[PDB]
Amino acid sequence: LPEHWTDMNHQLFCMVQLEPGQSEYNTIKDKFTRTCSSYAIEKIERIQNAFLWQSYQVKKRQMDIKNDHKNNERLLFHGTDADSVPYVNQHGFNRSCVSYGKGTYFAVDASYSAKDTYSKPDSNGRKHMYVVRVLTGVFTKGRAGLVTPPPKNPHNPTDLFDSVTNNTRSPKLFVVFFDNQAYPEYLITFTA
Amino acid sequence: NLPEHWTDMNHQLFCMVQLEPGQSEYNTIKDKFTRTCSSYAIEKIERIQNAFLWQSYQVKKRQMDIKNDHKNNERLLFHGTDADSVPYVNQHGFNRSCAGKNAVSYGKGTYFAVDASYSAKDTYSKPDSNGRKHMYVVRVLTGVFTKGRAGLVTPPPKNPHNPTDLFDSVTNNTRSPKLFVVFFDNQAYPEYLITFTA
Ligand SMILES: O=c1[nH]c2sccc2c2cc(O)ccc12
Repeated sequence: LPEHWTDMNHQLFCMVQLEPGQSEYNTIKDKFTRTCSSYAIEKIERIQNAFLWQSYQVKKRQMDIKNDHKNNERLLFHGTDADSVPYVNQHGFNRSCVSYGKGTYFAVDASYSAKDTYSKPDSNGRKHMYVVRVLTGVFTKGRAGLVTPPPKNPHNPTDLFDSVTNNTRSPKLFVVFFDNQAYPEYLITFTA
Repeated sequence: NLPEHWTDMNHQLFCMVQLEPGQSEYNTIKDKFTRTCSSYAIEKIERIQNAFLWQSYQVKKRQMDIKNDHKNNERLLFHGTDADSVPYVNQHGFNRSCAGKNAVSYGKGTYFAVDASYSAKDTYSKPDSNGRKHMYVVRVLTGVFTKGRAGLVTPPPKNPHNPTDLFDSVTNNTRSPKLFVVFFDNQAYPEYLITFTA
């Protein structure tokens, strides 16, 4: 369980509200305000989910071996409705719950995830967006109807890309197709 | 730390090992199969050694063993497959997104049978162009389960007022389970592949 996490009194899940103006809060706030400076942050919470973290770190170690080094991780955004926040905190992102495939979608820019279509305002005008560690690894352009990423070579049809995107040269979204390829690290509660 | 009975894979992450009749390992699987599939004949039984699937499954098992109260969370179950799906399952395991709709649906997930006879149906273990049928023997994390329902995309909550605290799997009948449905990756490890014929 990582350093920057705070003690959980032998619990396996907790949401920890960050202290405004300390380094961790400022770092996450800056990633958001890069594209969402007109939105007001009410709070940022650190998601401390020991089981999801363990499963994600195992997939990371595997992808690091498979891809032979490489930076396989990106920090991306995911807007969700308030009704899905308890499920995601506890269980992460579930493809079963889609222009570039039937997976979970993550945005490069908070502004994309800040659309009311993704971060639906609740009865109080509050919107919710995760900052997500995503194992994007080696990626290719996606297409409608994919249930997994395409093969890297159709001569070896089981050796797959790790994720797909809208644009390989200048990506703005990534889609992953497997559980435990995405770890929800922070939850931003904000208003337009 | 892979199991010590596995063949040395000499840095490789994946291997199928052909078992020898007369070995306890072959005989236990043959017996489990023939209990309900005495009319079919086994061509061969291969042990599936998939390091990454094993690691991810064992992490999930350790988590369910912690979460549940001294429960036997693991059952050894059957899964019939078409020949076209065998390479993908061997490497990547069981993907709910690829699953057929079952004739009796208890949810949208991967189905595992208690009896080899269920999986031996041509609808599940489709005979290939050479008349070979394929069935996996699978370690499945059934955990704490309840009767499923066709609408499910995740197992249902144990308690309607705590929607995120889920059953581990669902079944057709809690009193006499004959099938189990799982809704998450790395909840099922394909351990053996039985190749068999009429
Ligand atoms: O942030 C997103 N949340 C959601 S919820 C379901 C779809 C999406 C989505 C799709 C994208 O292409 C890019 C971002 C997001």
